Amino acid sequence: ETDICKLPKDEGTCRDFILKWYYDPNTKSCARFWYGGCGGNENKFGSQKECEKVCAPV
Repeated sequence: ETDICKLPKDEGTCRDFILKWYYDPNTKSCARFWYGGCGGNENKFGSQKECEKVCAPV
């Protein structure tokens, strides 16, 4: 709980769909997806390494 790592990939139904990295609890690493600035959640990074620094692979 209060564990962002449990929140799913965010393609935030808006108008700026840019590609970002999200953390996958199944692997515990990150993949590349299409996020949007206004109608989303926060499991969205700029590079796998950022992700690795926010949730990480354990």
